[PDB]
Amino acid sequence: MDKDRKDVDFDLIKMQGRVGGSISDSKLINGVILDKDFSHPQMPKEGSDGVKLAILTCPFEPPKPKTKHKLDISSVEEYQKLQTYEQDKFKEMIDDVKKAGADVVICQWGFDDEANHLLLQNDLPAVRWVGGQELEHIAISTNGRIVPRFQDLSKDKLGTCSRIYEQEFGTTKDRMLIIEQSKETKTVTCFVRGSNKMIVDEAERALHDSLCVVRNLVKDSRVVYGGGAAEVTMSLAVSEEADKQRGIDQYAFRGFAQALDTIPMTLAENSGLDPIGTLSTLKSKQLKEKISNIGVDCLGYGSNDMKELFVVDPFIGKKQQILLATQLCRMILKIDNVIISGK
Amino acid sequence: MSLQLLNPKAESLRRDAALKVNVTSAEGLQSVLETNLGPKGTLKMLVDGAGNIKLTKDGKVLLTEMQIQSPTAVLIARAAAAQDEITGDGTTTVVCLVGELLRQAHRFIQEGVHPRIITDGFEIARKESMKFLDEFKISKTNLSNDREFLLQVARSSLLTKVDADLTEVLTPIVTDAVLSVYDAQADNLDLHMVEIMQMQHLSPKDTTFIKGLVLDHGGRHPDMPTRVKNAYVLILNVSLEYEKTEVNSGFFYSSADQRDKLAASERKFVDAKLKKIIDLKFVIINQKGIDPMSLDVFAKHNILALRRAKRRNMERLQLVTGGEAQNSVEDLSPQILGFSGLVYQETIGEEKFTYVTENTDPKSCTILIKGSTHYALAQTKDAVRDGLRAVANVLKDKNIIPGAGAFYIALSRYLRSANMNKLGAKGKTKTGIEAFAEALLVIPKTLVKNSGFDPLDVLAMVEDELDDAQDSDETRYVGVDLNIGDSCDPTIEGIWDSYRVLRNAITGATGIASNLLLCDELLRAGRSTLKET
Amino acid sequence: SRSDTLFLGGEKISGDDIRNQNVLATMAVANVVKSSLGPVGLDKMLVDDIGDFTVTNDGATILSLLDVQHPAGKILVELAQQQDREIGDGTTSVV
Amino acid sequence: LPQNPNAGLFKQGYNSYSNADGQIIKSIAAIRELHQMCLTSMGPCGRN
Amino acid sequence: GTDASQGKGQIISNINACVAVQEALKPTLGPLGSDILIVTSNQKTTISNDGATILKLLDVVHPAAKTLVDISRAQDAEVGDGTTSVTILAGELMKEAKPFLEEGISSHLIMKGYRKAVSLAVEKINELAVDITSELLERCARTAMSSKLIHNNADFFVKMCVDAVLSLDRNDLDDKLIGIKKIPGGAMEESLFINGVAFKKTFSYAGFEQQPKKFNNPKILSLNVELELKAEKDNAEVRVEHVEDYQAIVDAEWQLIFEKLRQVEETGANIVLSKLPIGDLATQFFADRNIFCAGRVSADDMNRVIQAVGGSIQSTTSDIKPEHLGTCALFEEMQIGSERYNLFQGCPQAKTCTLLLRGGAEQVIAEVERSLHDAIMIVKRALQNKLIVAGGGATEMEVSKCLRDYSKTIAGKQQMIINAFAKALEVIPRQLCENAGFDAIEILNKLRLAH
Amino acid sequence: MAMGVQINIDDPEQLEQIRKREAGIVLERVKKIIDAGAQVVLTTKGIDDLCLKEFVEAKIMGVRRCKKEDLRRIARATGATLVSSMSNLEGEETFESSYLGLCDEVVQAKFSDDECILIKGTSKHSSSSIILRGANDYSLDEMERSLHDSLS
Ligand SMILES: Nc1ncnc2c1ncn2[C@@H]1O[C@H](COP(=O)(O)OP(=O)(O)O)[C@@H](O)[C@H]1O
Ligand SMILES: Nc1ncnc2c1ncn2[C@@H]1O[C@H](COP(=O)(O)OP(=O)(O)O)[C@H](O)[C@H]1O
Ligand code: BEF
Ligand code: BEF
Ligand code: BEF
Repeated sequence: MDKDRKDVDFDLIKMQGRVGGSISDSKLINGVILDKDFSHPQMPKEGSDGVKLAILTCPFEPPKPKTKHKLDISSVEEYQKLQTYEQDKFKEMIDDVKKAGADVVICQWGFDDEANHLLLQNDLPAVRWVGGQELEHIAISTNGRIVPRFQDLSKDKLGTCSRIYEQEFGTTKDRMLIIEQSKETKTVTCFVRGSNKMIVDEAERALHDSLCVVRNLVKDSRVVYGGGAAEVTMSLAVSEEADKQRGIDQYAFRGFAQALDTIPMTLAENSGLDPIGTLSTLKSKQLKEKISNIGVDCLGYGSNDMKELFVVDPFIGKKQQILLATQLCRMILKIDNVIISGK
Repeated sequence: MSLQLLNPKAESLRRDAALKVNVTSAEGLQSVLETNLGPKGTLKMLVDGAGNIKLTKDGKVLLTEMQIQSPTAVLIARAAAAQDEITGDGTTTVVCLVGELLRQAHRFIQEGVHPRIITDGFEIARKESMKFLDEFKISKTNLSNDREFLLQVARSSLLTKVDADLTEVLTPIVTDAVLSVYDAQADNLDLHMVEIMQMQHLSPKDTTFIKGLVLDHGGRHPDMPTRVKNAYVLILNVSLEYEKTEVNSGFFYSSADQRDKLAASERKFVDAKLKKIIDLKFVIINQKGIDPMSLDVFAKHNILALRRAKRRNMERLQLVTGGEAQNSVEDLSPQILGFSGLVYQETIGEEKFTYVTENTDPKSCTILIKGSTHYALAQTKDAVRDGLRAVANVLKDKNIIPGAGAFYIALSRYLRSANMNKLGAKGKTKTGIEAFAEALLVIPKTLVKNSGFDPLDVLAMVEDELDDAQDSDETRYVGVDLNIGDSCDPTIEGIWDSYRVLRNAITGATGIASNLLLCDELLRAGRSTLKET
Repeated sequence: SRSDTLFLGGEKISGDDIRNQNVLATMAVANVVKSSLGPVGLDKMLVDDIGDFTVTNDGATILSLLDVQHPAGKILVELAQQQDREIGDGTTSVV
Repeated sequence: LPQNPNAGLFKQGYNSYSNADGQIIKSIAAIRELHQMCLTSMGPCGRN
Repeated sequence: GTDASQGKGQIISNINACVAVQEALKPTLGPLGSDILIVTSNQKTTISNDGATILKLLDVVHPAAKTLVDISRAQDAEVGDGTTSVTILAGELMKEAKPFLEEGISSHLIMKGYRKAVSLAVEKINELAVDITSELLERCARTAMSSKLIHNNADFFVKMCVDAVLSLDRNDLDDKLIGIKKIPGGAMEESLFINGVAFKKTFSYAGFEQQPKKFNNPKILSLNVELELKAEKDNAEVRVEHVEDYQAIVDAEWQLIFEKLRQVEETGANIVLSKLPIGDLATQFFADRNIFCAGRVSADDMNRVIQAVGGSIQSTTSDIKPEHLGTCALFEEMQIGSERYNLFQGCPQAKTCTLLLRGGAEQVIAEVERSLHDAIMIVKRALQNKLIVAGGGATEMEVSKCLRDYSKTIAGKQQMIINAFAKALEVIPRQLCENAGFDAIEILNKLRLAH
Repeated sequence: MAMGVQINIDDPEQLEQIRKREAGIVLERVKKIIDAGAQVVLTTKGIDDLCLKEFVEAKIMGVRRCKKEDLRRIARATGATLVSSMSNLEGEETFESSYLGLCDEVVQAKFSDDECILIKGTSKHSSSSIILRGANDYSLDEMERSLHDSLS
């Protein structure tokens, strides 16, 4: 969204994880990555020196009709022809691929086996079974437009690139296709790594957080102070707006003082510090310095300034949380009776 | 030994016992739906055998979504639906009165008044009551066309539950929404012209409805118009995937690889049809999807292509941007046009969503309903649905009528009057008549007493009494104010209800009790072992 | 008690008990093959509960034939077969 | 279908015979079982 | 799930389980080793002394015990005579090597200590070496014959075996080209040894009995083809749009059948052996060529006749060649009484050697070949490796007194290992004496002095 | 027949005119390959009895259905080329002596009731195969474990 201004942003970023390695092994890819392996000696591979990709689409097998196909045989010579003629349609189709000069081919389904041989001596790492709905991402990435049908396969849709990589080193022997680099822009990918698969499905998770946190800044730029600091403010502010409120909404509102105190309390207690301790001392620093930077820092094992210690969270982070817990309580509080029966 | 049959596994709850099992359950469905009426009322969380959770206050919802084995009950549960269909609100009103009225029935039997004699009673009272309801009038068929108060009235209708507290914003959103599809419901075109998308975010407050249908589609190719500016559209429903003539054709190549010509033929036969569309005039929309090839042709011929537009949407798409859902383009374009408004696409709540910023002839519309929990929205849809149906039909029958109990006691006052002439004509049947009133009175008490607990205004005694003393005079006036706990005129207060609604709340009820009192016995033939379990 | 959720068949251990159950579960899969390593170490025989045997001193293959009940133990079995990918030897020791 | 080896000479209920050499190998081990358990017990620096 | 025994507490259960299996083989040794009638499943019932079959049809629960019973066949394949002995040695090898485990420092010091053993012992086992002429092999082939129920006719077999070995006939002789029919009845001395192949194949030519009983100078054609109306390999279907294309098709059938044998008789054939049966039509069209035809011959069988006759098996008769027909002297289908049997022998320089036996019941005969194999094989062992050892347990006692010598001449704590290996080899002859005692023990020290 | 390519005949009387033609095209390819060298043939799918006689008479060692993971490593050392389909460009039969390999000996050895074919010497000198030998499978297998774990 750079140079595009602030906007609600959806992640097109793709993070794929190989179970081999430790956390740190994972790295950003200056280009594209694909989960599918090469054609392997199926077949003859990576990486065509300088490369030119292709988003090949549709079937690739011997010309078969989407209607009833029955090449009946009545004579006694059309055998040779049928078998010879097939080698033609499946050859030409291949020839054109190289004709335009795109180095690589990419087909989702119904491809051909015999045709792989003709491809073998052509130096194109044909890759099959690539995500059926993805073609979108793959395109904007490798800059190569999608190619539907066989006649079109033009030199236009060729993905101007410089190298294709199919590595297998480093635990585990399992390999992944790397593509770099493409002239186009707007697509970024990262490959995760960690043992047990636990660390993958968690290092990955620990990103949809880091990432989303940033799109919180894109969706609504602003940052408060963490360490329960943001929460503490309410205990002070909201409390005053209750004294001069009178009626019954003084105790109800005082309830939001009784409430927000949890975040700092559990935050601090989860470290071993006295929930009473830091809280009390937060009340002071809160009233004294308008809770502007003060809070609880686990590292500091005390009560320093959240901002001073670079402890930052999006303004949406803690604001879109309250709005929920409240509108939620409402729902729950509206409940008076629970009965059961097949919906 | 006897047998004595009859048959085993069957039982005859007869006579008074039948009278019991009959009455004794009708009001069973009372304590269940008692909570729903009154802005001060509360909702119910329903679970099932599939481990699911529903927490909504609608009655058709708490009666259809219930398990019941006493005929009368299921019967009134049945009457609950009748409403939800023919009108948005009043299902809850239909039961509470249905039951309470039937409660007053099992009561006259303490006096020994034959049931047929009470059908006779309730019958007079029933029509005699609806009568005065007709007499109120107050319809805004004529200008001031604005009839904003009536729209305000639906909101008054939807007050309570969860949605009502927030606003006051819904009526404006529904009102406008209906007003677009207003002319639409009159035509027999259902409410399906309005679509509701759950993209939960923020609070049920932030939820809003954007002019110009929203759709969850594309744009399924990168080399495609992210947004279409001013461009015209085309609503279509032809086959793009099967790509087969509607004939029993089986291409058989007696030659060696003649398929190479046929497999290219049909692969081009689509290009021909594809070229008419290229022919006009730009974006394409079509129910049946567009296979990877054909759709990738538009993409290169500068034509944003939108596939898999659900039947609802294609009809909806016709409604907004006035288009014709025409497939055949071999004649194009006689009586075949597709107006449009800029079609910028915008994601909401992490979900892709294309909506048209600019458009014309909006006889339909989508309305997003953000929220806090999936459970919450499920209940907002019902609330919008209820109140959205009310307003809908009210625009079909302009007859208005004041809410808050006014309409009810107005019926009750007018009733007891003829009624207290009812004994005279002819005596005992009168009590039945008189009794009928007690019902419409009682629903109001339930509304505040047992349901309008707070603010602390709830007295069954005082409130009701205030209306009768202060309600005969106000003929259709003096309603209630379950907010402050006073008797205040609704009319100055925006307490406006639909005539159709508050009419049927009785028509149903009256028709229900009648056939129920006709019950002498009731029989059943077991189907499951036991099952006392 | 509780109510919490959800039983039966669904349970949870807390703090100490887990941190222990985890350590026990690890010393388990560990202490079995703690004899293997070192020249002074020996081999073992695993029975296919159908008579069939298999003599081996390899730690990786030996842990595979164990069955690895529990998350903590199987986690080590997973760490084992990682070592072969890095190297090929020392699976017996890494655990 | 068969087969089954009959019983050479019968007797009452059940009884256990033991060829002498075999028994000596077999019973000399039984003996040997309680040996390794009594070894560690004898002497001061031992075990209980 | 289950427990596990570890440490010495288990190390033992491994050893004593080993000794356990050998205990059931002590009787079997050459001298008076008595046959063991072992009833097995399904309904199998065998009887003999051949270790790798007396143990084979004997299942064992324990791991160690399962490793031993494996060495039995692990050995029989390699040489094929050390069946009974290898088990008896392997076992006793641990018994006299056990008390050096606990009293010994470790189980690994004993490992290295065993290498210096097998190395030295194999050496001493080479010192007592004899040279095979390659007639005189009949001298060694006698020994394999001697233990089992072949002694009664030790002579008759030794020849019947070195002869079968003699026919093939390659640097390496594969007994896969040496069939062994086993006819019941007659006399054990009636076990001829044809120089061709014997077949249970009844009166060939199932059409009629016309085909010759036997033919002098037969020119054979062995085929793997079907010799019957071939069906379209490519799934084809017929469409009779005509009115009488039905009769013409019916003809196309009998046609190809004739065209089939037509090009097969061109090789002047007078007898054909087809792996597959032949259609009655093609059974007649060639029958008029006075040529015999036997079908249903086994895949392996038509390979024995492939060397005997001399003709090469060929498919698709169209491309038949003169180098496919063979030269064998005769084919006479003599009846074995009630049951037929087609014999085929002769041909110069022919590898195949089918040695039909005789004697008693099918079971008696079995144990005959069972031990016959021990003979046939024992001669190849000596033929592929022309050198022999001083048997009678002498060779054993030798490496025993030799290692024993190395014992004292060793300075180390692992001395108690080499020792064990030695003491255990003395036991090899031990039973030889114990099987013919009393008594084995006194004679022991006798050999120690002599060696 | 190629699937989907049914065979319905008429009027002939030609069911035989192509029956053999089905086999002919097979042998025609078999010979086309045998005519370039054919000292030893190693397929992965396998040779047929009616197509072995042809590779047999020529005294060409043929192995029915080999390990695909092998014929690769083998061909990589003998300089040969593990051929996939017969056709090489169009139109081609085909085979070229430039496809065959370069070794010294192709002898089928023996190892106790079993025999395997070896391939000694190669154009590129990169071929190694260690054939263990011990008492029982119980050990000969574990001996390999120490191998796979030591080679690494
Ligand atoms: N704003 C209001 N204040 C007091 N009473 C109201 C108000 N709005 C509606 N009522 C009346 O209170 C009752 C309950 O609301 P209702 O429209 O019946 O919801 P539902 O029928 O779906 O349960 C009715 O008699 C109704 O008309
Ligand atoms: N009469 C004998 N005295 C001593 N050793 C013999 C005698 N006969 C054979 N042997 C040797 O002892 C060997 C070991 O026995 P083996 O052949 O394996 O089973 P078995 O002796 O029961 O047939 C051989 O039989 C043979 O080489
Ligand atoms: F029951 Be209503 F819809 F509130
Ligand atoms: F078993 Be070893 F460590 F590979
Ligand atoms: F067992 Be012996 F070799 F016949």
